[PDB]
Amino acid sequence: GVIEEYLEKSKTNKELNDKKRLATTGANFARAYTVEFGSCKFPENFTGCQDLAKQKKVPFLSDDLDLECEGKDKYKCGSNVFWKW
Amino acid sequence: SDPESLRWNVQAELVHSRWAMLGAAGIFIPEFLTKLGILNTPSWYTAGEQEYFTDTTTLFIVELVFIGWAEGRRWADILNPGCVNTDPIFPNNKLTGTDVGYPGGLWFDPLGWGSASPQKLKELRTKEIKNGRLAMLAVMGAWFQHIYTGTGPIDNLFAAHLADPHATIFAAFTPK
Amino acid sequence: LVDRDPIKTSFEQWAKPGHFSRTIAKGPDTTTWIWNLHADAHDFDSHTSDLEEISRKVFSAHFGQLSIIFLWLSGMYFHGARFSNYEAWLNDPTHIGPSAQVVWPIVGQEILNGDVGGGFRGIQITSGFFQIWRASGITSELQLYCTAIGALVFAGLMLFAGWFHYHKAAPKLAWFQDVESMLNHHLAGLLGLGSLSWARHQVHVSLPINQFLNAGVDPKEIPLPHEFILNRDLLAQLYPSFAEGATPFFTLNWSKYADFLTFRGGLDPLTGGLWLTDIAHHHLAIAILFLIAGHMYRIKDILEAHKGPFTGQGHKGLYEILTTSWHAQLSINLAMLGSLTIVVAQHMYSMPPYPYLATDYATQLSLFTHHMWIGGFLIVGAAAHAAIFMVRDYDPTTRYNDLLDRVLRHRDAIISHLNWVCIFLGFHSFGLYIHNDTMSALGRPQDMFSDTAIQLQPVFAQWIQNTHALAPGTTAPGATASTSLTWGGGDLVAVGNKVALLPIPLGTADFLVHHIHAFTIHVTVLILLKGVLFARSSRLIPDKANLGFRFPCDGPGRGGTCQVSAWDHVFLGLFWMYNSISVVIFHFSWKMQSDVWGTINDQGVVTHITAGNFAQSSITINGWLRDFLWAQASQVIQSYGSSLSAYGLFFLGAHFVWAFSLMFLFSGRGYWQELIESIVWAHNKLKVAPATQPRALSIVQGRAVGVTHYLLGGIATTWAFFLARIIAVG
Amino acid sequence: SDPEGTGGFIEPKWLAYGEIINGRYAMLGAVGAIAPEILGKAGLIPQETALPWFRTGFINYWADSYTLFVFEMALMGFAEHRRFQDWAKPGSMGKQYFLGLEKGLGGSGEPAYPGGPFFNPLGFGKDEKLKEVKNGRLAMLAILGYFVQALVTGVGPYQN
Amino acid sequence: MRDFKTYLSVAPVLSTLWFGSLAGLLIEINRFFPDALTFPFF
Ligand code: CLA
Ligand SMILES: CC(=CC=C/C(C)=C/C=C/C=C(C)/C=C/C=C(C)/C=C/C1=C(C)CCCC1(C)C)/C=C/C1=C(C)CCCC1(C)C
Ligand SMILES: CC(=CC=C/C(C)=C/C=C/C=C(C)/C=C/C=C(C)/C=C/C1=C(C)CCCC1(C)C)/C=C/C1=C(C)CCCC1(C)C
Ligand SMILES: CC(=CC=C/C(C)=C/C=C/C=C(C)\C=C\C=C(C)\C=C\C1=C(C)CCCC1(C)C)/C=C/C1=C(C)CCCC1(C)C
Ligand SMILES: CCCCCCCCCCCCO[C@H]1O[C@H](CO)[C@@H](O[C@H]2O[C@H](CO)[C@@H](O)[C@H](O)[C@H]2O)[C@H](O)[C@H]1O
Ligand SMILES: CCCCCCCCCCCCO[C@H]1O[C@H](CO)[C@@H](O[C@H]2O[C@H](CO)[C@@H](O)[C@H](O)[C@H]2O)[C@H](O)[C@H]1O
Ligand SMILES: CC1=C(C/C=C(\C)CCC[C@H](C)CCC[C@@H](C)CCCC(C)C)C(=O)c2ccccc2C1=O
Ligand SMILES: OC[C@H]1O[C@](CO)(O[C@H]2O[C@H](CO)[C@@H](O)[C@H](O)[C@H]2O)[C@@H](O)[C@@H]1O
Repeated sequence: GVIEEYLEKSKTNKELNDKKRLATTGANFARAYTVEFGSCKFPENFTGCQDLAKQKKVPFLSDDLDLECEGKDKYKCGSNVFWKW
Repeated sequence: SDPESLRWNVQAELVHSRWAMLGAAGIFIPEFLTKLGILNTPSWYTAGEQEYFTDTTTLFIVELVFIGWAEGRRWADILNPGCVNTDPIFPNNKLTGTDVGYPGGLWFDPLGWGSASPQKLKELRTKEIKNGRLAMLAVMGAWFQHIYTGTGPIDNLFAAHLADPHATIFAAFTPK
Repeated sequence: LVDRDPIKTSFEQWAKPGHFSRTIAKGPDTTTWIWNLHADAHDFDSHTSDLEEISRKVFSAHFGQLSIIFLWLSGMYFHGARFSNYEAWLNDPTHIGPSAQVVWPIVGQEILNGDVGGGFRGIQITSGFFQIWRASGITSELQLYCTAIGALVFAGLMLFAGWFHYHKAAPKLAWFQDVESMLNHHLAGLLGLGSLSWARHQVHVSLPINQFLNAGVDPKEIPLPHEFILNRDLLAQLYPSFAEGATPFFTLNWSKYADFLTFRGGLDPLTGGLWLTDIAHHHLAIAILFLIAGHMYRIKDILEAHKGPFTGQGHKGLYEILTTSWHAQLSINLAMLGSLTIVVAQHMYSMPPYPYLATDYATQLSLFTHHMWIGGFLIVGAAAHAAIFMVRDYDPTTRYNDLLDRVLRHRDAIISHLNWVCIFLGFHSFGLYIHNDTMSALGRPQDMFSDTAIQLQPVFAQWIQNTHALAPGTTAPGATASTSLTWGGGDLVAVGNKVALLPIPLGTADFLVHHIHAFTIHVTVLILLKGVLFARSSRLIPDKANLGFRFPCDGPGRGGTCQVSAWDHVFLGLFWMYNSISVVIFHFSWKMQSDVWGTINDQGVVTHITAGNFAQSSITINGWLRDFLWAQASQVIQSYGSSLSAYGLFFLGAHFVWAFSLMFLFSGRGYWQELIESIVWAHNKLKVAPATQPRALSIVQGRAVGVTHYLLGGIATTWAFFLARIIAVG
Repeated sequence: SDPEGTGGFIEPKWLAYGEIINGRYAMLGAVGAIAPEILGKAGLIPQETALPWFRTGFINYWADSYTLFVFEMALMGFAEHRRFQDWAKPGSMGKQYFLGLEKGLGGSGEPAYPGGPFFNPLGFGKDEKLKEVKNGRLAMLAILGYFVQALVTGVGPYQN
Repeated sequence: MRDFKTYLSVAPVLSTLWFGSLAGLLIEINRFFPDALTFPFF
């Protein structure tokens, strides 16, 4: 090679760079830097309203983890009254 | 049931070692030394920026006229006089052997106590870090690998490519 | 030996002249023992007088074959991968003309590398990967690049099982010297659990991933790397997820189906490689058997049983020593393994099992002659090693008065017949042709043996071919066509690039080749039969098991007393078989192209590589170089400056190497001695020779360097002659 | 000298007895049930390119991700073969510290169980009223084994 | 470790690391000069 000024005037720089908000990643799921969402509380279908829905709700989904466990329902089989149709 | 398996020079491999390795000294501390931001900068204008190049392959010649000279003198009188024929003392010679070198010729010898004994004590020092240097440099010669492979963008050769996150090379540390 | 035996040295034997019989390689110098050492390197009359080990070596130095077949295949999967053409060829078959190998343009090289398909320079193929490879319920170049290292995996490991024998302190006797179960296992679950396992990865994945290939796409516009799990939803197109059946049995209803299989027979219009909708069913229907079958049993019992009057009292006892032989239970095997390879060579060409074969002419006849030389090179062997039995293997004579002691009883007898068999053939089996010449060159056709002069009349037909293509109306269920499209009855429409198979007609010029084969197959066998039979004793020499099964020749006396032995019966029996196979090949392609291979266009006016020239004109045995050798081969001797060229450019060497064999075959021995000294003299004057007493070839080595050359000569000659008349028109 | 590896009817079984013992608490999922609320599933290849299992589990995961997965199982496997060498024995492990007489303080000894010894002698009132401690936890291991693929799917529990 | 008046041994075919190679370096002169049939000199 051969140098004239100055390996640099202004040194190495913005090539790693992150600084004020070193953000991307830690952040993005800056939906959820705080997966904060809803109510508190409580009644029902939360998951707003964006998100949605509740799709089939109670213990389900939510699980997620809805919460909680309820004198239900209680999933197990038979019912839902397989309401289809 | 265990190899058979070798040596004998088992005695000599060990002295290009102290060659290879001590040696890597030269690269190990001067690099990192370098001198981060000395103040700074690396600029070499002097014999070098205007006299039509300086070296490369007059480089080597001068460069290892010396290494020339000295690397030879190195193993080929390390020691070994007697220096010819003709029945076995093994190393593949010691055809120096029972005679060191001379029957009452000159001062072949260093040092009193009819031998060459650089005295008894000093296992210390160089058993340790030094056949270290052998070991050490295995892994910061395994850094040579890490330190640069990946041919900083400026070239993908035989395009697999084959996936893609982000870059790599050297300066110290790591993302992690 | 003697050296340190003991107990008292791990210190290995590197250094101190010799080893291998006992006034051994002697201190005193010589050369013969350097062909010794390699020859007979494997053998057993030395190593130790005691079984034990040997089976402990052969189960190891076996191993390193699998491992090898395994380093091999890898460089072929790798090769059939990144040296690509497979990706390119598959979206684009009927079109391509495949490669895997390519030079590097050093020196002359490059001419060898000549545009092969999906747009690149290379050297072609007649080794039908790219066609097992149809398989790939997946496709992808780097993928084969896993199948590939998957190969090197099995290897290193299925090669450290060979460390993990002999060198490791070994099993022993019982382990094999209890045989009691062996085939129980083998045939049941591998024979079975492969064909079985192969089923599962032969409709799961492959069938579907060429069920909708036989149309278009460009791969990954199809068959993902996982896609074929639980998802039994694409398995929806290619039959039910059993819908309401549960684990076959019957309380099943079909108002409209019958699982995959729905048996075919014939040939895909668009990929005539025979149907796959079958290929599962047949492998399934195998394994079962093996699955049931490998469940005998424990031995004697069954052979210790059925005897008779003239039959085999010794049948009963047919060898304790069939747990104590090898050389015996190898030779038996070779006859089968070997004879069970060239049965491939038919069911292949008259029933292709891979997509794109037939159309692919040259990429399945190579096959049908490679497979063809093993179903022969392994059979003369299958005799040699019996000779190796018949002479020695057992300790003493404990084996007695049986099926054998029987056969031998007659022996100037079983071979007394067989002989006349051959001269009856030969006279009915070759001079037959020579009639033609002598009388067609005399010229009076009235009276030849033509497919038309001697009484036979425009039909062959009424035999059994015509009750094969027509049998789907017996106990036969059916399924459009036959079993093998080459049979008499019905159907035509086979393929839309070139052709494939159709009837294949007969009579004479099919009648008599078919007979030369007889006489050729027969006199081959005469010489091996009488060879192995008269192994140890005779009324030319009875003192004749006294060294080994080789030995040069007993000695100038008795008249001749030279060839005898049975290394040598397995030396002049190779000599024939090289014909046996070398003329059967000559048969197939001259047929398969004179008729069959040829080609469709409008009104499918068929146009064979040759308008049946065969007709009236193989019957003449000149026609066999008028129509063959001088006709085709014109592609070998035109082949310079091309791409294949390496064939024409072999076809001179190897058509040289053969014509170097005769020198090894045809000559004395104290000759090249008498010569080797004149040499040795001139040597000494400058002071340049004696040390390692230079010596001529070991009478029978000499024969070893006949034969072996005569074949690797006389053979690759056609290996060239061939690939050069199917690449390029045909 | 060269390292050792004695085969003999049934090492393969002592270390094969052991392999499953470790896998009986590497059974994990129901031994420590708080371990997976949903962690038994690894969660391969579900890129922000694409997808998981397939219809899955879908109402795999948030995650505890990453790389530095080989370095662990290797580096702490670079310990499994040390409590396998060190205590070949000649003891000096407690290198203590050059000076300082005040280091009576011990800790345990060689431990198997409630520690140095068993300890605090004095016991029994209430708690009250060699391979079975092995046997039953492959009867916990191989059980999740089929429970990964534990489905009939097209149909389901015939039983029921 | 090897001084004066012959040395250590070697195998049966180290000729197969002498046909292959040495000789092999020679294609290596038969592409540097990718051609012959007379030759310039030095
Ligand atoms: C299952 C099969 C197989 C096995 C395991 C064996 C095993 C054995 N055979 Mg055998 N054999 C077989 C099939 C087999 N054979 C077949 C098919 C034949 C018919 C040809 C024979 C004919 C035969 C004879 C006549 C003899 C044996 C002998 C032996 C024993 C000697 C082995 C030895 O030193 O290697 C021998 C191999 C060499 C020395 C290597 C030379 C190979 C040359 C000829 C190269 C071949 C050409 C090829 C194109 C060259 C490579 C390419 C080149 C151009 C670059 C050994 C127990 C010998 C014995 O005395 O019994 C104890 C006896 O010589 N066999
Ligand atoms: C282990 C296994 C398996 C398998 C499977 C298998 C085990 C399979 C196999 C198969 C085999 C095969 C399939 C074969 C093949 C062969 C080949 C392919 C060859 C060919 C050839 C010829 C023809 C001749 C010579 C040459 C060659 C080589 C080319 C499994 C096992 C098991 C167990 C216990 C557990 C559970 C599960 C199971 C599963 C039950
Ligand atoms: C796709 C990716 C990734 C990654 C990352 C990665 C990912 C990296 C890697 C690395 C690698 C390494 C470090 C190594 C590896 C290796 C492997 C993976 C292998 C595997 C295997 C198999 C598969 C089988 C056989 C065995 C083996 C091992 C071969 C990405 C994605 C994304 C998206 C969505 C968008 C944009 C952003 C991001 C976020 C970017
Ligand atoms: C003259 C020559 C050669 C020739 C040659 C010839 C003139 C011929 C040859 C031939 C060879 C061969 C021939 C081998 C081989 C092979 C192969 C590889 C085969 C294969 C195969 C198989 C696989 C089986 C059967 C069939 C076939 C054959 C195809 C040379 C000469 C020389 C001189 C001057 C001096 C120095 C040395 C040299 C350089 C050497
Ligand atoms: C074993 C340790 C936890 C429970 C053991 C002791 C009894 C359990 C406490 C019951 C509390 C009152 O009744 C309770 O009984 C069971 C045990 O908690 C719960 O079982 C719970 O466990 C599941 C874990 O995913 C959750 O989906 C539900 O909340 C529920 O299934 C009942 O759904 C709950 O309603
Ligand atoms: C080669 C020596 C002749 C001796 C054998 C001849 C006997 C049978 C007659 C011809 C045999 C070849 O069979 C061939 O017949 C026709 C050529 O006329 C072709 O006829 C084909 O082309 C047309 C396109 O729809 C239609 O007439 C037919 O539907 C179709 O089958 C066929 O591609 C093939 O079935
Ligand atoms: C020609 C012929 C010879 C003479 C053939 C000989 C002497 C061939 C052996 C020549 C050897 C192979 C040359 C080996 C020399 C080289 C290996 C040494 C140099 C090493 C290389 C680097 C060149 C016989 O000895 C013979 C014996 C019995 C029946 C027929 C014949 C027969 O026909
Ligand atoms: O302190 C550990 C850390 O992990 C905890 C335990 O503290 O538990 C889960 O979370 C981590 C991630 O930190 C998981 O990898 C771990 O294996 C889980 O059990 C969590 O509470 C802490 O963050």
